[PDB]
Amino acid sequence: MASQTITVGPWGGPGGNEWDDGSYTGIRIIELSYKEAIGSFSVIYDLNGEPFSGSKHTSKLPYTNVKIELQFPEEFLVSVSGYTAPFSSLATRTPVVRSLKFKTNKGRTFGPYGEEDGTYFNLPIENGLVVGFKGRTGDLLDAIGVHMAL
Amino acid sequence: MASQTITVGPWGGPGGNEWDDGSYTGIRIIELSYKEAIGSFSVIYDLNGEPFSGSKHTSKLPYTNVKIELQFPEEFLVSVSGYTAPFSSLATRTPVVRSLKFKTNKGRTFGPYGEEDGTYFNLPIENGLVVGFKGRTGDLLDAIGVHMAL
Amino acid sequence: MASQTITVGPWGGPGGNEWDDGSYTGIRIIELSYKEAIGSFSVIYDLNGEPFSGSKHTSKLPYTNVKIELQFPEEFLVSVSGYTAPFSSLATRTPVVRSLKFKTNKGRTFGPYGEEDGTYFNLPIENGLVVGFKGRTGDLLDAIGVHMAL
Amino acid sequence: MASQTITVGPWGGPGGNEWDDGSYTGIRIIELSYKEAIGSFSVIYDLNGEPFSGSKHTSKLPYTNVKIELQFPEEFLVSVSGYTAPFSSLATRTPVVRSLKFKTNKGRTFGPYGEEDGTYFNLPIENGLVVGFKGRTGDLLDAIGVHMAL
Ligand SMILES: OC[C@H]1O[C@H](O)[C@@H](O)[C@@H](O)[C@@H]1O
Ligand SMILES: OC[C@H]1O[C@H](O)[C@@H](O)[C@@H](O)[C@@H]1O
Ligand SMILES: OC[C@H]1O[C@H](O)[C@@H](O)[C@@H](O)[C@@H]1O
Ligand SMILES: OC[C@H]1O[C@H](O)[C@@H](O)[C@@H](O)[C@@H]1O
Repeated sequence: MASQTITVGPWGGPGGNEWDDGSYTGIRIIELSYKEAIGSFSVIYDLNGEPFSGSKHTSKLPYTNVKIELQFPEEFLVSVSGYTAPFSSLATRTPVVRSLKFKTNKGRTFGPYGEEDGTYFNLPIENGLVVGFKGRTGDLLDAIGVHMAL
Repeated sequence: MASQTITVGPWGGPGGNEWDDGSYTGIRIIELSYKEAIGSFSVIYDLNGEPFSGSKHTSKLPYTNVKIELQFPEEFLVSVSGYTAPFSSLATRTPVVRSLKFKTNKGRTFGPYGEEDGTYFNLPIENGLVVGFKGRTGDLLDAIGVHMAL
Repeated sequence: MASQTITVGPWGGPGGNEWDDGSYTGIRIIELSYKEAIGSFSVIYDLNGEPFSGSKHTSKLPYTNVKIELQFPEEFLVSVSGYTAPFSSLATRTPVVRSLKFKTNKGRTFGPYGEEDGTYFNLPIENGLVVGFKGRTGDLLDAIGVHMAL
Repeated sequence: MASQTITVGPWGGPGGNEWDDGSYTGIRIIELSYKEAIGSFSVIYDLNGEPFSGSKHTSKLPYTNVKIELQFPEEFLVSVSGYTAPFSSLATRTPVVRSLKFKTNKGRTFGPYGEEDGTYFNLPIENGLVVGFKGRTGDLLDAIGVHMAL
């Protein structure tokens, strides 16, 4: 196939429908919505020094919207963490992403957003960069994973 | 300025002495000891098709020794997981690696070894290989981290 | 700072103005113009399975246009080669790219385009993929280099 | 399969017997022998901060031996270049490695060794590191290629 990157995760459940943004050169902006779990999730990547908009992974729920704006390129993620559990408001009870938190190399923290409820996942990055996301979304964020590169 | 890989981790605490095995072409044998926590941890890497013995990180503790023999190259790790916590019996209450578990692409599970107490960590690898480990060792395994390559 | 790739070259001289398309998932189309030397050079990359248009590095000179359409992703480049040297009136001081030739994994050759004069350059790729180009262009393609991944 | 690197080449002919040292962390020492072509060729690699000897690819011919010692890790190769052509004093008139030259980031040039006859090859490295060699040896060095990593 084409060029490719190291992929970790997914954390979360087998619900909703798969999506993969693919890889890019870094991250500029993450946009998510949240209440008791994570709803929407959408990313403005850097591609070779300019913004590139990933597909929107919108949840239909009326959740609070946040926009995490990184000082790209000198600021970048060193950690992604959160929790996974079901959220009872569904017909199926499969685990979903209840919370996300992000930390950066400058010591900014974004989140937690959502409810720190369930099982903990934590991706600390000692060397390397986050360069794309993938997940599964239905009414909300069922699962999340990350692509990495040097 | 020597060649680098993606490194994730570490998971555990600031105790003991740093070690870094660096990177190789894959994993052949993992060797560890356990009881209440992980003591010893050593690895036989693959280096360009032949075994390469990593440095030993051995604990003096009279622990149970286990040898994890992967059917290299067809079988490789797809998950590293475990638990970190203080171990009350150290002259310090700093967190160490209480448990480890390993899963492979053939569906085998090795562990849990040690005791599942404290904060869970989990690295599921969807695409990528483990090519090295780094860590910290005092009397026990204080921290572990993993290098990944395509 | 941002994601990086293996970069080889440049081949050619220090004239014209520098450009770098950066890196992508692979190559779909190369468009160039030629006569005595290479003029125009532009690329349609694959970005995560969709085409992405590289910046245009156009020559005004009335040269022959060629479009090289690979059957991506099954078909890819396995060799970039060419010749560099000064050219007559337009590039008297410094070498420019006089010719380019490309080989693919399916045994297609595209070119030589231009004239085979001066100093030979040859990049046979045994493993890895071309994921981007860089260069310098004035009236002509003064230089070219390649980013590679995998 | 297991971990891989980008590999460019080969330069030279199809004669002799193939060898492939694989990949490591970097380069400490190149040893070669030369007269009107390249004879012997062997490398002491860096592996995670200690030397690792590659297999000797020695020529029995009465040539001049040369040890290229880099100031590892701060000094590394940025260029491998040379010439290939058949060599009169041989039975098969396939091309062999006639000359090699090596440049470093420190500004040091080692070579040219042998004789600059036949077809030029030239790998300038703008980003990335040489982390192994592969080749072919009979009574002389028939071909050479390079593995590269970030
Ligand atoms: O997004 C959570 C939930 O949303 C909908 O109910 C469906 O798409 C489920 O599969 C999914 O698990
Ligand atoms: O390894 C567990 C423990 O061993 C010793 O007590 C010391 O090296 C500590 O720093 C360390 O935490
Ligand atoms: O591109 C060929 C030639 O075109 C112009 O003359 C300038 O932009 C030069 O610097 C360059 O070398
Ligand atoms: O290496 C030079 C030359 O030496 C030997 O004669 C053989 O292995 C040839 O195939 C090879 O071309």
